[PDB]
Amino acid sequence: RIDSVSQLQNVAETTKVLFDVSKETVELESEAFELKQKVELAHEAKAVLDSW
Amino acid sequence: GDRQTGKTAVALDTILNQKRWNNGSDESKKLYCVYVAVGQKRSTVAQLVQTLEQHDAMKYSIIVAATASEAAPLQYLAPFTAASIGEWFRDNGKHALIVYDDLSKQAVAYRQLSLLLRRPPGREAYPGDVFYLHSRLLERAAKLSEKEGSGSLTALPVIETQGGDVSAYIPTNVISITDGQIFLEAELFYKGIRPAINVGLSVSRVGSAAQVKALKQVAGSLKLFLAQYREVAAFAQSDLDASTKQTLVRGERLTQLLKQNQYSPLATEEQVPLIYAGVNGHLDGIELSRIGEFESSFLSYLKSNHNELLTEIREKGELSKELLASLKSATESFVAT
Amino acid sequence: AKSAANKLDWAKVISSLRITGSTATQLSSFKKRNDEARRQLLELQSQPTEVDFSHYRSVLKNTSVIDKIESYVKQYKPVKIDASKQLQVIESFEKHAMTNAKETESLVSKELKDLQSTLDNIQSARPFDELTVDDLTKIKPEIDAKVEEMVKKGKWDVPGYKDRFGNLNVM
Amino acid sequence: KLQFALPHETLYSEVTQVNLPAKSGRIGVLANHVPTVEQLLPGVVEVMEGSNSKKFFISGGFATVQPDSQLCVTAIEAPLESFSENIKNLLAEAKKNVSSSREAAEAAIQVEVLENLQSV
Amino acid sequence: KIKMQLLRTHPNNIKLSINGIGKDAPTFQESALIADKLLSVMKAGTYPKISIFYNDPVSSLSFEPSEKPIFNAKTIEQSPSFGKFEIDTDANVPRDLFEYTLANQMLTAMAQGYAAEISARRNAMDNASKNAGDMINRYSILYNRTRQAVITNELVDIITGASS
Repeated sequence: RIDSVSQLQNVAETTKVLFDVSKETVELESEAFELKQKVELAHEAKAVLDSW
Repeated sequence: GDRQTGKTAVALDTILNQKRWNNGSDESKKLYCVYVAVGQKRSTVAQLVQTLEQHDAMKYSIIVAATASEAAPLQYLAPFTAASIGEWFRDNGKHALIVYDDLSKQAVAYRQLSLLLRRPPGREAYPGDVFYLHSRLLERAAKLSEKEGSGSLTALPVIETQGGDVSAYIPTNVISITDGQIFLEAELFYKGIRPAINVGLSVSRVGSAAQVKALKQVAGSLKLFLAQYREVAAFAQSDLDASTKQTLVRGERLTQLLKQNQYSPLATEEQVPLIYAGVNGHLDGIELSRIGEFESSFLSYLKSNHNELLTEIREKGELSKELLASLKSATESFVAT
Repeated sequence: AKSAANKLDWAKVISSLRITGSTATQLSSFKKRNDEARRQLLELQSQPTEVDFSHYRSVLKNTSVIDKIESYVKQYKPVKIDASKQLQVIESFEKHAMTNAKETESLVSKELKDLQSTLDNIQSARPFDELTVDDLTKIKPEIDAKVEEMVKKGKWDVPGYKDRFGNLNVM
Repeated sequence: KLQFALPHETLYSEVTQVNLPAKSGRIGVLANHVPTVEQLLPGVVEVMEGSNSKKFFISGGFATVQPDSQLCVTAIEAPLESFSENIKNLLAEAKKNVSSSREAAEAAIQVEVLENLQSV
Repeated sequence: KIKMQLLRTHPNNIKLSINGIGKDAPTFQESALIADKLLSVMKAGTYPKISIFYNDPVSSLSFEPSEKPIFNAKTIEQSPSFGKFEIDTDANVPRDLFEYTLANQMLTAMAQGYAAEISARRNAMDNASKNAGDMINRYSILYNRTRQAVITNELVDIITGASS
């Protein structure tokens, strides 16, 4: 039983760290969508330009 | 290997990986590739041209074109003419790769010419000094002494096999002249293994002074494992020992791993990890369908976790104890998920 | 960089080995990895910022439409506004999470020291032979309750007595 | 010692007490028992090796305590309990089939076997 | 198959024969029924001895044909130690034991034989494949010689033509 408990002690704090980190990364990844629109616009521009 | 089994495709893949090296400022890594289209229809070369434009490989490419309709004297002199261009790069100390495709039809053109000059036929109704011709061409691919400049010309002639008959006069001659052969195995091609090669019938006698040191370490094992997979193949074609079955799994995962849909080249720093995993048989657990998925995922994992490791592997060029240490940990973690 | 995130992630995967209630928790982690790799391949894929109207307008004889799209890119320089907006929702999650975390942590810390104490109590007190049956009744009136009901029932065999205190009987 | 064996599986090739049903009724064998041959009647068998008890249903056979105290039990196939009501119903069908005369005798053995099984 | 070989040597001696067994691996149902027919049809208890022949699979690379004698009820009767295998008059053990060991011995014999047979089949068919390989190679050399000869006559033809 002591063995089981000791796992839980260390877990309880450390899990809270990953919880925060994971959602934080996702938030940054949102901003990457604005990046995507810059990327997109350029790709399209080169294509139209190529046709000319 | 066998006729148009994407013979040109195997060659073209090298050129595409060479686009990466070419970008590199080291001018020995600037291999100015030359494809020598000998008796190839303008449509076929059109496909090649567009593929080259698509992978932006046009900007070091040279395509000496002797097309299917074009005269047999032009076809005859076409690799020779091409070779002189190659000498210019080589002599300038640069490196370059010339791919003669296909000397078998080059042979036919010389035959046509010789017969038209009433110059006698010889064995397999090919001229006897066809040997002399081929040897002349192939002696222009050479790694020049440093007094004569570091540079070189590298060549990879493509020979089209009439049902895998390497006994044929033009194949026998070339095999002796060249050092190495790659013998693409058509059964494997038909059995949908692309690239299709039997490495029982591929050899290189330019060895590990042409192999990356890192890649050498993790591929002595690879050669041996696949050899066993082949030999112990027939022990599966029967209810037989667990030991054979262990070999077979390890072999099957490896066999699956060396597949690769054509026109996707790979960086050596990503060749090495995939081979490391397979060598360590950590893909044995990974079911065949998930093998494909694993590769790219492992690579992306390596980039997220430590693209420093990839870069480090690249720059050291040798897998240090520290790199194998970090790698063993990393492979396990990815494999676990 | 990403490696800080990932070091906790795989650590949590091997901790999840020790405790598994996960259903879609790993799928959420998988998702966070997915988008992290997606932005990275996005950001590595990233096109040139603007039209190379240095070379390719001076290539073109059909000018002033390279200048049109040059000006259109610079017009559309707002390519899309902020996608940082989470600062309420990230906190909502963090509060609930923190609550759960602290509650659990405090409970298990209590239990750990309690277990140390429990181990010590069995170790420093334990009768080996002598022990009055009255001391057991004193430790459990459950004893007398069971005895009185069993006598009332007319079961003078106790279930399980036989199966670990084998019969000694004349028969 | 027991040497319960079948041309199918080797069951219990010391097995302290074995209780057997023989044409001599029921016979029990314990440690050193006198060396006999007994034709085993189709049976519900208990095999005990120490205190643990395992419950064979046995197709009849031969039993032979050998003088080296090896109880060679030879039977075609044999615990029975995992196999176990539709077999009793189809056995009633076989009993009605005993109207049809060797076939009657076969069906009768089937009825005997159901009764023997049904007891456990 | 064994029917055919013996049937040639003595056909009168074949009195009862059994077919439709070989397909399956040995099974009690078969042994029991064959035994039952052997008792009823041939009244084999009155035959001075029984002998059964089978193939003892000496090694999984060999088979030595072997035989053993099925002890009849008279043998059981007249065996001296049988009182140290005490049994009553009632439920006469020879009359059950004969029949019981008729099947048990036969089934075991059958198992040994079939095990040798399938083992031999693997071995033989492997050796057949090897023998076939040798023949492949022998006809290959002939093919190559013949192919070469065609070339020679063709070359002569070209030269003969060119000379004119």
